[PDB]
Amino acid sequence: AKSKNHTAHNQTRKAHRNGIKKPKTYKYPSLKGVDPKFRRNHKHALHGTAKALAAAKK
Amino acid sequence: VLKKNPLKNKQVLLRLNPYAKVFAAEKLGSKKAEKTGTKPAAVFTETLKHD
Amino acid sequence: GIDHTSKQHKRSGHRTAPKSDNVYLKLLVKLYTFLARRTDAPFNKVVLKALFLSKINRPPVSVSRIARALKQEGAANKTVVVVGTVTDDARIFEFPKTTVAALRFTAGARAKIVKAGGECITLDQLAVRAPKGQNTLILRGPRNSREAVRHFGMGPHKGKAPRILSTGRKFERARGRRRSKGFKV
Amino acid sequence: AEQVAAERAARKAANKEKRAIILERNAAYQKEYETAERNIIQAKRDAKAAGSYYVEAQHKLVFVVRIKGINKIPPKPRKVLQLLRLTRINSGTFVKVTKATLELLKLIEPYVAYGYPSYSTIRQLVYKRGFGKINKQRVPLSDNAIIEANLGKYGILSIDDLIHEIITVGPHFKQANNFLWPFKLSNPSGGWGVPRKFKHFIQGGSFGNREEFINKLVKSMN
Amino acid sequence: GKSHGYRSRTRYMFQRDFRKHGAVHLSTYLKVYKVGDIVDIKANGSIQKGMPHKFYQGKTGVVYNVTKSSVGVIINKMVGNRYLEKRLNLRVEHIKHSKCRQEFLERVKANAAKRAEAKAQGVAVQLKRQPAQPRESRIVSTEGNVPQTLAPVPYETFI
Amino acid sequence: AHFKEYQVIGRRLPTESVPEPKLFRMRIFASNEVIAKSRYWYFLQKLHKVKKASGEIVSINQINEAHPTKVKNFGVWVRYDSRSGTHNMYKEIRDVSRVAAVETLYQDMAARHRARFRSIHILKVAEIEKTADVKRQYVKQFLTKDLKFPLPHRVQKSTKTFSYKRPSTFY
RNA sequence: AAUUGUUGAAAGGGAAGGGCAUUUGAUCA
RNA sequence: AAUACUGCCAGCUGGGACUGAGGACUGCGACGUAAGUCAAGGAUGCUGGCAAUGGUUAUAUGCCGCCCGUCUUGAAACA
RNA sequence: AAUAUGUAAGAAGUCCUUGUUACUUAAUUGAACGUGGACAUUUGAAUGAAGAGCUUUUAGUGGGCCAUUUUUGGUAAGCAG
RNA sequence: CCCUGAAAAUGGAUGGCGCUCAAGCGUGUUACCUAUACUCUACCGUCAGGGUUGAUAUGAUGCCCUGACGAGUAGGCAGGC
Repeated sequence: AKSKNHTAHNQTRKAHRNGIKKPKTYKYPSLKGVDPKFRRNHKHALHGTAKALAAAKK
Repeated sequence: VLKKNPLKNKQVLLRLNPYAKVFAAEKLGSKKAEKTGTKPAAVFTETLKHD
Repeated sequence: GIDHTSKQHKRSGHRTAPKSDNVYLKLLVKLYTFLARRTDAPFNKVVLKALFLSKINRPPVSVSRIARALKQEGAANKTVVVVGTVTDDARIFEFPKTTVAALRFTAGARAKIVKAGGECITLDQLAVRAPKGQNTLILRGPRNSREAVRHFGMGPHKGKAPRILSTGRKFERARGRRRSKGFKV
Repeated sequence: AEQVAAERAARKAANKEKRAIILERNAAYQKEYETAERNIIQAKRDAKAAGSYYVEAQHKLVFVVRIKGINKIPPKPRKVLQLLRLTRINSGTFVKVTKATLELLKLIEPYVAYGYPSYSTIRQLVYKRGFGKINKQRVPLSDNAIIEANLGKYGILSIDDLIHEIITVGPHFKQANNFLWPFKLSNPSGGWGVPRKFKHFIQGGSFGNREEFINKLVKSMN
Repeated sequence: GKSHGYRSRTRYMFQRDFRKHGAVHLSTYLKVYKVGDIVDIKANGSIQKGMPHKFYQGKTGVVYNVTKSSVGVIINKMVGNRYLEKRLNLRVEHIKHSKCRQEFLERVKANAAKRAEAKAQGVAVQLKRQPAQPRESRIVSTEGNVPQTLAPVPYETFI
Repeated sequence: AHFKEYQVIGRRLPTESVPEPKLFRMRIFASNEVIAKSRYWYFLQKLHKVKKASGEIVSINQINEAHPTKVKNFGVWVRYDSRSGTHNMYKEIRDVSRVAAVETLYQDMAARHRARFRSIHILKVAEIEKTADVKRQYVKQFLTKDLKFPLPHRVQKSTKTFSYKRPSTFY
């Protein structure tokens, strides 16, 4: 009793019933996979500029 | 409550287009053009019948 | 026929009129519907829409949260509006004078406001004093802080609170959570 | 409470002023139309007389009607039809001629008939089956007040102004066309004139570009 | 059985062009890559380290990470009924700059220059592009260009 | 349909490299201007490297017969694609106008060789001004002096489905 | 109710039964 | 000059069929110098006949109409 | 080649000045994040959009077939793929 | 175009009757008939956009205005006997 193995029919219609959605983008992207040294120095620089801004403008 | 068709009801046509009265008065739908006469050039005349 | 580009006879997806059978709530909903229909202030429409929210969509607002909101610049002389229930927080010690309008008030929170020097009014009184919502500030509680939303969206490499009954050792801490017994999540 | 007469008189005065402006603008538009038509005719005459040929500018406006049902349609042509606002059979829309619009029409040519419209058929279409889109509703256009209210920001305030914007593509032609609901026409009164519609015009059918021949079909269907 | 590997069916894809084998020209290594730059991906057969997969050949992506000799590219891959982001690190060799973005910066600079110069007087800046509008009217003169009559040729049986 | 002669003059799109492109004129028998232009373009992109996207029509006009009330003999050279190959023919028609002659030729070919309008190509239409170069007997037989031929077996048309008298086919 | 006998009414050229509209017969506000 | 063909008329008019929804006024227009009128955000006036029309059922006529439920890509099946 | 296919066609942008870093550079030399400041008609190609985005739950489904075109096995098949 | 090639078993299929300057064959032009298709109108239901506590007067889940749509197995939801 053989049976049909594989077919791509109606798959495109099934995927298009719920429209294919582009990923939601944000102003600040994820910081994973980035160079650890760059991330550490970015953290230090961010702390420094936050402190400078707090000291300057209150 | 009901849509009346322009070009068949004169009241609605005049309401939509106030210029319709002037158009009808001046008979602008049948205007005689200027009686100007120009003759085609011999080149075009020969090209028309050139076989 | 029409080659429809969208679902036919589809509902708006929003809740019109409360699902509850609270007579007082329906009366308040009617009053705020009248306001939002015969006025132009978006505050009335926002309050009317929030009045239809469910219990899970209407989390309680604490007196500490009210004080934190009023601590903002220029918010001291404002009327707090909570569409729901206002609870009492024992972790705070100094409550400034204010005017909070909410549907239901916890006894402890009401006592705290009365002792501080404020008053507890209802939505009808708030509408009477400010028909257009002048000098008001709307407060909403944390909606994602419920314990039932942590389990939502569970999947590998997500860490989304697997649905369990008991907690401790040998309860979903074996293979599938450690690298020593195969794979980690 | 006796000020009703005062508001009535003020409303009448404002309406009369508005009608005066409408009449002046309509007269100007009619004069421009006559001048343009006569200028084209005499330009052709001088080109013929001076031993030359007058190459007319390509038409910038077309009318496209759907002559195919909503069944057995490939997905890309179906999407193009939806973007062109042709979801019912015997539905027509106006299209400004550009490269993008020409390539769009070349894709759904098998299911539509399009051609260059004339002022007379444009006016007849707008007068008879002219419907606007206000609050996502098909409100019929039986007065210039609605047109002015929904299009006064673009300088269009009357049905004649809308017709002018349709015939002559201008700065606000896109908004003028978007404001108008697609025209739902009926089957031709005198018939399609061909035994098989789903064949090209050169091949003897309604499918394909009809150029100036679209006017007769549009008036028969309207 | 069946074979679906990391380099399956890439015989004509991961292959150097005709008369273009050997080492790589010393220009790719001198290109500066920064975060946010849009680059294209084209695998090179000489270098087999950091080679991209078959799907990511010819795709265009933004740069999000900079390493010693590599950059990270974010590529939107369509799986099922959604687009998923893929952060893949590739060597400099199998990556080239995209000229569409450069044309965009050039158009932006010209856009700002025109916005300054034209608005110095304030008349019809028309900063937006337009498609190919239909041709206007024109007049052709048959002075030395008399139209020649053309007729279909008879069928011929040339061999 | 009722064929009409349209002469179309066209040219390539002007370029800065080659200003004032050459103009090509062709006469086509077609039902309408759209069909005439389509046939003009199709014939042009068979002898010259041109296309509709890389060209334009500078003129199109309708040719009317100079003397449509005079009976003429026309010789038409045609090339057509049959069920097996392409063949060239020369047919002689007798008609008062070129459009009528080519319509008769089209009907003749579609009825006798099963060639459709997509198959018949009009190579050339000419008028034989001397009644001595005609080489077809079916045309020569109608040029004889003092031509009198009767119409035997005349068939009448009745407006009623029943007739009370036996019909007669005299004439 | 299935089934059966009489009375009263209708139909019946190798089926009956139904729907779209009407004539005729019986009955009905 | 006329005529054939195409396109336009905010040119006129003859004949026939379907429809009468809405229910004191609200608006947009026209005529009328002005009263007032109108074919202008959905039909009224007059007159005639009866106090048969029409509802249910049976037969007849023109057309259409395969046996209910399940299995199945496929049922009415000689499943 | 055609068809099919990715990316860009802007305010999450561009430009001027200069604050931070434990990154880097011979070096205030580059990189990131910034503060202040300038550019709203025509916000940067056309068209469209009973609005778009996001979360929870779950019924049934996991034997298909046929039609145009491309095409495998087979001589062919209302054959299989 | 037609003819020989061209022979299968109950009695039968351009549906048949039948048709011969066809009612057969190719092409060209008009008129005519119709789908639950298209345009308008009347009614029902659904959805969307709104008005209506200035009342004696009640059902603001009530009333009214405008626009669009209405197929369907398994299955889901809602309103009702």
